[PDB]
Amino acid sequence: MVLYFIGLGLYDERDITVKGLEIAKKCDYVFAEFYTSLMAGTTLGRIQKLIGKEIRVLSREDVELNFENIVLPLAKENDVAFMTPGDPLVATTHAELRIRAKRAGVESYVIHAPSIYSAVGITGLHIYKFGKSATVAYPEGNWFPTSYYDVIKENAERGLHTLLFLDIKAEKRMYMTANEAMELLLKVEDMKKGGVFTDDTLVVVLARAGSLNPTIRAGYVKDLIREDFGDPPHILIVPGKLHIVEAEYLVEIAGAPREILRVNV
Amino acid sequence: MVLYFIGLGLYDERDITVKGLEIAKKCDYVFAEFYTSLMAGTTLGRIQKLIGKEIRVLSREDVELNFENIVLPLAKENDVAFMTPGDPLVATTHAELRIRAKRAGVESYVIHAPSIYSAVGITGLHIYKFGKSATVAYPEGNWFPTSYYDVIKENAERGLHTLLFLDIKAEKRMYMTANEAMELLLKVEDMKKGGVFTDDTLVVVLARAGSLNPTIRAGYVKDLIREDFGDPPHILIVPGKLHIVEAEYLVEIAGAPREILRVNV
Ligand SMILES: Nc1ncnc2c1ncn2[C@@H]1O[C@H](CSCC[C@H](N)C(=O)O)[C@@H](O)[C@H]1O
Ligand code: NA
Repeated sequence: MVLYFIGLGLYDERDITVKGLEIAKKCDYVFAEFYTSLMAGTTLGRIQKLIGKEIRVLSREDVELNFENIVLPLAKENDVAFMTPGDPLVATTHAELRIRAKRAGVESYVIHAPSIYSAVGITGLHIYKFGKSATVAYPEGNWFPTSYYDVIKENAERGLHTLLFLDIKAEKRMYMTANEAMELLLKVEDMKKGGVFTDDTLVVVLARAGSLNPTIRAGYVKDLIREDFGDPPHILIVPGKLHIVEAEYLVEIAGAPREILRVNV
Repeated sequence: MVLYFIGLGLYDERDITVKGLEIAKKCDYVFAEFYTSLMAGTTLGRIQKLIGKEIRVLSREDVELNFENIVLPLAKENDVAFMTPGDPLVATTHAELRIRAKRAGVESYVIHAPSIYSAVGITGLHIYKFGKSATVAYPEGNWFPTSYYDVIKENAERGLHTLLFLDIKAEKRMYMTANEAMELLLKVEDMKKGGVFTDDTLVVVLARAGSLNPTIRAGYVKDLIREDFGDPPHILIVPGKLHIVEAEYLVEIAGAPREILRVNV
């Protein structure tokens, strides 16, 4: 008689929580979307096999325009689950769907799963030091998004780290790489000339968090701009002022140049 | 030869991921710490039964001072797990433990799990809007720390939300309640007179995130300062200016007063 929002986790089907799996196994109907993020280590089948149910995958349009016509009607007389990559309410507009559920007289519950937002901890950067986050969006036609550049500036001015979600166009099989993000940022810097993002800027790249062997790299843009970080998904991070131990981790674990060990306090 | 950092999740024993559970079950030795946080919805016994291994509990000193003498030696010739509440490497000093592992010639891998950092998305507040985070600490003796107040000030001023962790004495099993945090903040405001935290400030309280029935409440301090939010753990958030969609969620899901739709947007 309820609707469950269940996160699938970072990388593969095993990133779901035990709680999420046991509840998903007993739901009458299971829906999911795979446009808000990319789970590079699994397939729909592997997820269906684990949960033991057929899964109706919905498009962005099905959800944003027809969630109350496709999913909610069933939750009024059945236990329904809506599954998503990572945590269902992180960097998505899915929270608003709980409002739609309420208006349709449907109770909803949320089962969390590991999210890229907290996975940044594996970069060695203190998570409490992250400031406002942003998304590097693909330019479209004459429209060239740039607000994410200002976020970095605002955070850097405060000595805070900046988490940059990268764009995704699932229907086009498009997943922005950290390289493409760095190129776009260099272009905005050329236009705004704020000294925010240059070839000498230290950045951190995290690719395929959740996998056992994610790619964790730190260094200057000039050096990483063309480095191969492996398959998507990727996130780009622009650190603010570093603590001694953050620099030590970036060097020992992320292969950063030993020169960043020397911090200018 | 391998050390696994495994997150336990948010609330109870089912908050660990399928990946984390299967890996823990294959480890020869399993260690855990509950000094950074406690799994309020479960017990050591229930966790132990689920994993089917005896769990070696470690104190803050065991970890910070002797991780390399207690955990790493065993990791040399066995598969060892180090489990922590939430997502591994979120606690500020844990990332450095991977450096110790490296120095000991021990391979380490991270198995993620839900963290309050991402779980707060259930409050309906957009994750990208959170700024620097902080912890509300109890004053004691001649020491009256107030940095967390400045963090709120710096975030709000930029239209950002502030995630506030509340003081905890794991050993004594003493939790600071949201009610106590609000009282402390009002006291700090009376001192700095910054107009940052008053009876008219809008706050959000999240209790028992991870549970199927968490407490999510939003409203003005004057109305919530004496409200019962249930058993801990409690998390306090001071939102910046709200996106109308954030406000609508708080009203419809968190029982916030209609007033926020015009006053805090
Ligand atoms: N495993 C992963 N590794 C690296 N980046 C990831 C990732 N999962 C998600 N992202 C990043 O986040 C973007 C999707 S944003 C949606 C995030 C999701 N709800 C969560 O909780 O993680 C991707 O385009 C990518 O930039
Ligand atoms: Na944050």
